[PDB]
Amino acid sequence: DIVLNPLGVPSRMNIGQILETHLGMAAKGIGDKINAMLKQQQEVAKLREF
Amino acid sequence: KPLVGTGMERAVAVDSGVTAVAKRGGVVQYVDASRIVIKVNEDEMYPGEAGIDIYNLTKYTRSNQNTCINQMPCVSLGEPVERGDVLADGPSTDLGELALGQNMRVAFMPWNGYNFEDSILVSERVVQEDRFTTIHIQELACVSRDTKLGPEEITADIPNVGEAALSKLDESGIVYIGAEVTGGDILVGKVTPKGETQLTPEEKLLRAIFGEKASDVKDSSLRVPNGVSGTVIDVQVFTRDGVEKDKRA
Amino acid sequence: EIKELLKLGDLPTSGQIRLYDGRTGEQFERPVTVGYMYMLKLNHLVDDKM
Amino acid sequence: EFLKPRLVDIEQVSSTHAKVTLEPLERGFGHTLGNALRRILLSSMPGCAVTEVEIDGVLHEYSTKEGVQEDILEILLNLKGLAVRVQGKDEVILTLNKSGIGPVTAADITHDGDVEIVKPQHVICHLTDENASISMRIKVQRGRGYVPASTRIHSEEDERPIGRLLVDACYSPVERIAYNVEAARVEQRTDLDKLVIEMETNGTIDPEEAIRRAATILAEQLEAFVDLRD
Amino acid sequence: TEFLKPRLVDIEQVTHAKVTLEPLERGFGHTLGNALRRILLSSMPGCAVTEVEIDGVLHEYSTKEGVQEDILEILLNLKGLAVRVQGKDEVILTLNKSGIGPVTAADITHDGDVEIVKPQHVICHLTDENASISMRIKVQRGRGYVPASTRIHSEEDERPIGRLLVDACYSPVERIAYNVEAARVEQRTDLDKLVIEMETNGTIDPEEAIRRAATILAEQLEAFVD
Amino acid sequence: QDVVLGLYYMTRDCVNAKGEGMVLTGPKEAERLYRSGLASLHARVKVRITEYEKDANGELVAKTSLKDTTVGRAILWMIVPKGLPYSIVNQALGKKAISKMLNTCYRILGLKPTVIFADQIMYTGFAYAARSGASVGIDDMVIPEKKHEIISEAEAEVAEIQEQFQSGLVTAGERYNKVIDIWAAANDRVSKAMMDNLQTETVINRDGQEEKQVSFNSIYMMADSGARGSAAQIRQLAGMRGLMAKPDGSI
Repeated sequence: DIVLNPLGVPSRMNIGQILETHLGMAAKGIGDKINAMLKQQQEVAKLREF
Repeated sequence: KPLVGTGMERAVAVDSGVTAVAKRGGVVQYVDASRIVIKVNEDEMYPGEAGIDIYNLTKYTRSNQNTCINQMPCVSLGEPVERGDVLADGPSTDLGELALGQNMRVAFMPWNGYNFEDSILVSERVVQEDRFTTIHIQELACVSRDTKLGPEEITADIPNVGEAALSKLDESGIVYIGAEVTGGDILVGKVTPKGETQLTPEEKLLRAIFGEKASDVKDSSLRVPNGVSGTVIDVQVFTRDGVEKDKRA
Repeated sequence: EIKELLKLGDLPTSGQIRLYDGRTGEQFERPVTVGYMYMLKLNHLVDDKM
Repeated sequence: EFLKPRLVDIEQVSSTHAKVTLEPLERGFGHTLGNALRRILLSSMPGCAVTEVEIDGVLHEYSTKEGVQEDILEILLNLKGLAVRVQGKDEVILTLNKSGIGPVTAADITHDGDVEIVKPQHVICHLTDENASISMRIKVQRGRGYVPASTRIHSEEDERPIGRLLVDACYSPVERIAYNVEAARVEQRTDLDKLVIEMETNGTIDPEEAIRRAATILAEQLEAFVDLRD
Repeated sequence: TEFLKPRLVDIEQVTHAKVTLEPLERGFGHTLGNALRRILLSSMPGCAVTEVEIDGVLHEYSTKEGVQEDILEILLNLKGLAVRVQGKDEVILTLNKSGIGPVTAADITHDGDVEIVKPQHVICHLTDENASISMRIKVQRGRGYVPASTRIHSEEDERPIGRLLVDACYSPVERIAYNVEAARVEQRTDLDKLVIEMETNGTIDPEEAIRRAATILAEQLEAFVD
Repeated sequence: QDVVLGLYYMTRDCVNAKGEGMVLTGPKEAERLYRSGLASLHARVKVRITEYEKDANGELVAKTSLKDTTVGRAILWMIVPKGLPYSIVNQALGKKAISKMLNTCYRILGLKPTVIFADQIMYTGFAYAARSGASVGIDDMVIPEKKHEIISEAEAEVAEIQEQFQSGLVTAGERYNKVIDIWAAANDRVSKAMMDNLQTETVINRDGQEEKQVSFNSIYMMADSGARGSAAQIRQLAGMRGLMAKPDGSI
């Protein structure tokens, strides 16, 4: 949904964005691992295990 | 919400007064988009003649930059509220957290030069879903001074204007409430007295040829500034004490 | 502590996927980064500047 | 001396999923038909979606009905994601009346034969007062692409009421479309591919009807090359 | 539901034509530019030489005596030979030449199954006193493009050491590159305007090439459309 | 800035890519050969290219030969106007080279072609840098493995000059300056221990053994092409981050 430019990180040394862009991806790999686990209505036993 | 926060957000959407923080724990008793009624609990109830509490919200109202600041309920009927809990969001808060903007799937790569400098590309699934669409609330004021040539009026009759423009405003002169106006429409019909014509010689034949009745009153109404369009959500009228209130007033 | 969160989500640990082009259909070699940055929208709107 | 593909099984995994496969593809035509279909399905499928709502006692979007627990600015942002498939006509005018305490799901719209709601478990608003009452008259249309309310105003033609709340309409029954050519196998041919278009609609349009209306949007457009005008 | 078809389909000339086309629907500027471009480059029936029999030499890093260029260059002078054949599907020419001077391509035999379209396309420059050049060039029809590297690797037509193999380009095209750029229909600015730019190796005129490639494409869509 | 990284990616060469050693027949076959998907954009190849050379009173002449190049440089040769020589697009083509490749087109061919040759660059850098995916991640910046020992030795070697001020073996002014120039030793054995790990980073194989090359590290390519920032800033994303100055102007 956006296409940023990678020639902004070498000169300006904000390596925050390139780390917030990964940890912001692990935290949305869960949201698709739960949204499926909850869409077949597995149980309130599998959710509490994940 | 910030998908990657820093934990120091609940202390910024509570310390500022934007949130409608609950003042005594209890049980919600009536939710509504403009009112919350918190049935107080037992022990946190005053000694004599206590009853219940009630919080009002503040629907669409204009801040200092012309953005809107409106609150919303975030609780249903039956929630046990508590001291310091939250009942209403504000402008950019969610469930108490402080969400300043939206978070969207980003990728780092050069794409055909449409992000040459620091600039940004944007998919069209971010315009359809309407996640970056904000609301702005302007305001316009039409004062009718007391000239030394006779006073102005707020009459809804205006010299040489066709009904394509006098469609929205009712007979009292002010516009309606909810009429979607655009650039150039009229919002308040106002005419000012003008004499001292002294019209040119060439045009003074142009009048006698057709009979154009000269103007006793000049048109100085309030028309919407160019390049803008939005429903007229509210109208207020102030009057000097000593002049009658027309029907719309 | 990040990479151990991606591996729980089945995502690739390095944080870089292979994107396919949108118009042609071929695949960008040397995979690209894809994450979830949190984008504000400052109020230097355009139709108040022109 | 060429081969031409034929439709094959349609593994309807779920209501909004699908997997249609195109069995006998000649070599080299894998990515040529795929990406020339993914760019058609995602762009130009005719769908139907709400066009303008109208509530009983409210004048503009930023109001707030008494009894409901949402501003009207969120009752429109919940209708816009309503999926409905009219069969006979081109446009409809739905209705919705309800009274009592309890969430107003989409399943309470008045029933008609042609109009056929797809997600009846939807939520629209809430009611939270015994003497509350909501009564709107939704509209529905057919089209394609996306037409925001601001640009559907140039064809207003004197929209006389001040009770009409205009919604933006994004008619499209497709959400994401993958596809992955893989090693098909006819009885004796060294290299034959298989296309597997893992579609995903919003429960509106049939899968096999999409592809038969995304091919003829191509096969009708290539005429201008088959006969070069000069 | 009811789409837009192009008018004002202008075409140019230079065997090198720069077609144009407009106004296509928005986003249709590319799914047409790339469906075609992947056909003229990938699969299109055509004829092209594939192997050569140098009458004396058995290895490419060897050298023919009397010939100016070396066989790593002559094959470069044969990989671009423009041949069309109406009747046959496996024709093997013969070039046994003598003399001295630039040996053009018109000195080949003239069999009723072939018809060159560039006779003066030179193949070799002969020195003096030699006049000894003879070769059996093999041309067999096919589709697309197939290098000689990925054939001997799977060597199946077992040839003794010295049956030279060449890179075969079967397609009648030599370059094609579309280019989209915005246009308008006097009230809409979300339109397109395709611009194709095509070349060919003589054996097919350019605009004729696009015609019989929007046909191969609209055949694969036969079992779908109504 | 962006185009200059497009061209640097288009005109490098790997060591063993798809279709190495084959022999093409001009710029036109060398392009479609890569579009179709057989050969790689930088794979060593042998093409035949005719260059022109204005040597009489303003007239061009042809010269057909067998240049030894990549597939990338050939595709870029179809853009250069007539009068220029092929030793202009045959280098690695960083940013100091493009800056002159326009200059030698001004001095020779005047300003009718150079204004229309300074655009086929922009339409080619922007294209071949978008279908190359020049991303950047959090493991493109390779920390050197010997950063610890280089930091712990000078961590101990300076703990034993502070002692030499305990027992008065040295005055302070020859304590201060003798502690500065020992860190400058360690500050420079980290850059020299990092850049030697980015430059020759990759090691790929021929058909036989393994032989090393220049790297393909997306945070090195944006430094070596001069597209954005150089080793005075790569030294802070991987190496040690200098020594700072307090408000006086003192270290």
